Amino acid sequence: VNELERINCIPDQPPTKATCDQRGCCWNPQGAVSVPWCYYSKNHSYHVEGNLVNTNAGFTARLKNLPSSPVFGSNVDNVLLTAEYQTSNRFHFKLTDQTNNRFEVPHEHVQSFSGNAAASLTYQVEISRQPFSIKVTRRSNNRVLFDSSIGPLLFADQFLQLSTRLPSTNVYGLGEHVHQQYRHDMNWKTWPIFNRDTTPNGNGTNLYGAQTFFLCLEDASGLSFGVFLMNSNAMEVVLQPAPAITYRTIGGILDFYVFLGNTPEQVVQEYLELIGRPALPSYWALGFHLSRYEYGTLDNMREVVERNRAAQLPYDVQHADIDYMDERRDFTYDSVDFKGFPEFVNELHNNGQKLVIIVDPAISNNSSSSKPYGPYDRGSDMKIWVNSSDGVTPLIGEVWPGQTVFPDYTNPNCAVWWTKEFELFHNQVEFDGIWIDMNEVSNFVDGSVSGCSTNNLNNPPFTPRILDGYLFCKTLCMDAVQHWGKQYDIHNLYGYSMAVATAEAAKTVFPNKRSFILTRSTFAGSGKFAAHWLGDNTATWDDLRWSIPGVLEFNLFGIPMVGPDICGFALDTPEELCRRWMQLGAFYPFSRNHNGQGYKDQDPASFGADSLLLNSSRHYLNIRYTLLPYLYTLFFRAHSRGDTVARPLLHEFYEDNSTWDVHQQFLWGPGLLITPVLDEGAEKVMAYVPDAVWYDYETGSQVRWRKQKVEMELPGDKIGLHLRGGYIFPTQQPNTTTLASRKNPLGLIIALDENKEAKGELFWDDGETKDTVANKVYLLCEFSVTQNRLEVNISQSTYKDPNNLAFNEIKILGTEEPSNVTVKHNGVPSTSPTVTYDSNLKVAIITDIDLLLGEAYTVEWAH
Ligand SMILES: *[C@@H]1O[C@H](CO)[C@@H](O[C@@H]2O[C@H](CO)[C@@H](O)[C@H](O)[C@H]2NC(C)=O)[C@H](O)[C@H]1NC(C)=O
Ligand SMILES: *[C@@H]1O[C@H](CO)[C@@H](O[C@@H]2O[C@H](CO)[C@@H](O)[C@H](O)[C@H]2NC(C)=O)[C@H](O)[C@H]1NC(C)=O
Ligand SMILES: *[C@@H]1O[C@H](CO)[C@@H](O)[C@H](O)[C@H]1NC(C)=O
Ligand SMILES: *[C@@H]1O[C@H](CO)[C@@H](O)[C@H](O)[C@H]1NC(C)=O
Ligand SMILES: OCCN1C[C@H](O)[C@@H](O)[C@H](O)[C@H]1CO
Repeated sequence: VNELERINCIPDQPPTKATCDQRGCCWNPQGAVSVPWCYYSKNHSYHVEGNLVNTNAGFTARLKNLPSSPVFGSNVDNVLLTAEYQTSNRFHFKLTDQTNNRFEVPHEHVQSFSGNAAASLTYQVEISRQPFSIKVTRRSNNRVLFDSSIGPLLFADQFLQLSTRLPSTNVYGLGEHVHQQYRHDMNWKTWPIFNRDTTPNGNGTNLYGAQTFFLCLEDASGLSFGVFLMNSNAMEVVLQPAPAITYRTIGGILDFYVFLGNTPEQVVQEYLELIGRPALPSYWALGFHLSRYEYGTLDNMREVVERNRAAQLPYDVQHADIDYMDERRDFTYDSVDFKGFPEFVNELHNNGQKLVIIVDPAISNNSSSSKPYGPYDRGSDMKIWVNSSDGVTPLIGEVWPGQTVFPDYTNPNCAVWWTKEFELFHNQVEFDGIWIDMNEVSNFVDGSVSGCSTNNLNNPPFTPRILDGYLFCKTLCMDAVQHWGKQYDIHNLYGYSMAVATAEAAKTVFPNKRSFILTRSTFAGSGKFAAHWLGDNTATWDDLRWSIPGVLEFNLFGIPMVGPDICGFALDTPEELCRRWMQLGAFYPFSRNHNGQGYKDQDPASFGADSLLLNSSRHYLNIRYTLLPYLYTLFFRAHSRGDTVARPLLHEFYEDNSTWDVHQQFLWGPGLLITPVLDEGAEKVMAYVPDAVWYDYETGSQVRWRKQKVEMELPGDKIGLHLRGGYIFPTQQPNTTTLASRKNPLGLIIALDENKEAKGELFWDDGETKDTVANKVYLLCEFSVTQNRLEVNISQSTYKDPNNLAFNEIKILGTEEPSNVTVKHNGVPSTSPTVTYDSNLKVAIITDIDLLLGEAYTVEWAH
């Protein structure tokens, strides 16, 4: 046996022969570090009984267990395999108990499959019977993608395991963790998944959300595939250098989806087609967000707001953390320390800004006739709390306000209760969006105020290697009861159900609007309802570096609006770290500076009205705002098609194996390469320049570099930003709010490829109405240059912006001098525009031009 293919048979304790012999496994302690001493024997597990049965969707098989004896509880001796050829590029199979129904994730988006197996499959499926294995191979080249034969199927009531071989070590995904790198190098590694309030640090623990999806790039041709496990029980994913991946969960069923694509982007698209594509954000939520834990008082918050406005910082959103509340209680504000809160929200709104308020799931149970607490009284009347195991007494835990009950957002009535709470509170404070925190769900006591009973749910046969080693640690009892089921099965779905309910509440509080929801805890599909932030990081250079894989991974997961706390939540931030972080932060899809309680100010203007940090921050935030039309269009593509927004180099440059492990750089979509300085003291970064034409964003000049590692010179006020030849970038002259910026003239940056061609697009709608896409109320146009001609072509034209918008500048990069430029509108000339040419940089700027948005034009020149 090859040692890299040994599947660990003692995942639960240090390995010993006595245990090994007792489990019927193989013993060989001679291997290298982490190679399993005790591993499963070749014939251990299930076999197919009888024949496979063709069905309309695919096939079923009956699986039978070769009689072993209990290790992690009751074995399931008769297992049903059901396989559905759902689409040409999506395969679904589940392993269930033949004789008993079991817990299955009640996903809000994924539906059951009905009717017939798809035509023109890109994959073929093979079943072996003695012993059972399942294999999925790519038809075009016979590449084995999924292959469970490396290990057994284990299917006990509270221990389910399946492994698959992998065709490469280019493996990306799984969460929520701090992986540190982007590519899983497949050395021996276990990643637990169980939603938990814990620090995203170098310890590799389970964090706030649960994401089983991974993507595998098979080879340099781009051919890629994805695997998703639809399971919400505590689990761990085990990676080894075979290469192989094992899923090990403590409940539910093994419900697997396999996705094939021609490129990594197609895998992501196929995955999001199944679980749900991300919500199109409000355009304002694409601006800069400022926040902190404990301004303490409204005067303090107002002071920070005011110094940043005085600095002319682009700055759309102010968040209000739990300090705004009356003693940290939802749906109240502090009438002393936040006296005049409603007038402040008026001032924000008058200045074109928005207010997002934090809300916690926990509701104080402290209500008397003397002092009534409305949210608690109303929720108690509606009977919408999580109950203890008796099924009828609301479970009591403890969070910020003291003893608390927790809403059962899996109950449709709880969304009606929650909605009414927000409508009532909105009458007092006119917030614009909602930040849902602590929704793992996070509890200051273990399980409940009376702890947790000793039983198979709170104290299961096997516990994955989760932080602290017990399931109910800093959360609800596992035998707590909700409408969807027991906490043991649905713990990982709490924040997901909270996002669903909060979206539902927004249909009433902000009629017809997207608003903005930011969530901490997620499950697969949470991006349909919410943005995400990476949690309570620290102001260290390690945290800055670790943020890039975190953002990339959440883009795989369909949560493209994701970012960390810029400058670092915990700790006072050093000026140099915060300056570098603000430079990079300008380019996170979610861009928020947030700071923990008690630490020194880290809002940009706190560093000084004429500090290098403030000047640089404003500079790069203005570039971010200039490029918002391009970013917004990327979000349109994420929402409508399922493309990523922050994109790894490898998704565009997979033919080049030097991109496969790049994680210190990333792209906005296909065209914009972002290269931060990420090292303390550094004024350079070692960077990779992919195989394309690149132009410096600011000067427009073509770099000499191509398909090579470079030492990019980046002084204290610089981040690397390059535009890819072949792409046209729509821009809008910036201002300090998107309310104002959206009224400004537009521009095009044409970055020419080797053949002097480029293409691009622009999506434009009202920026706020929900379902402008489903209802087809938008503008979509396409730009294409070849090679003495720009064509502006209109493809969807059901929104005309009443602000009279037009392109009034075209920048062309990598071009010989354009002469005698003409503008035709629907073939009719024409107005003669101004052209400025830099012969040294090879940049032309066309100005004194007025291409109305939503109209077709041709712009021609000669050389
Ligand atoms: C938690 O316990 C409460 C009672 O404290 C249950 O409330 C029931 O609510 C339904 C639906 O509104 C009513 O028709 C019942 O009459 C209520 N029962 C009682 C005994 O008051 C609630 O169902 C429980 N929730 C869960 C998840 O089990
Ligand atoms: C940026 O937006 C501001 C609004 O905050 C504008 O400052 C306003 O616009 C017009 C000038 O055309 C004035 O009548 C307003 O009084 C201006 N200021 C204020 C304080 O309201 C500004 O024009 C915008 N500028 C850009 C670059 O688009
Ligand atoms: C792991 O956690 C401990 C606290 O449990 C902390 O002190 C330590 O710094 C963490 N390690 C890393 C590598 O971040
Ligand atoms: C409940 O709130 C009241 C009103 O402020 C307070 O006096 C009392 O101590 C609280 N009870 C608990 C259980 O802390
Ligand atoms: O347990 C503390 C609760 N919250 C944790 C969040 O992750 C953080 O962003 C927020 O500032 C803080 C106060 O609301």
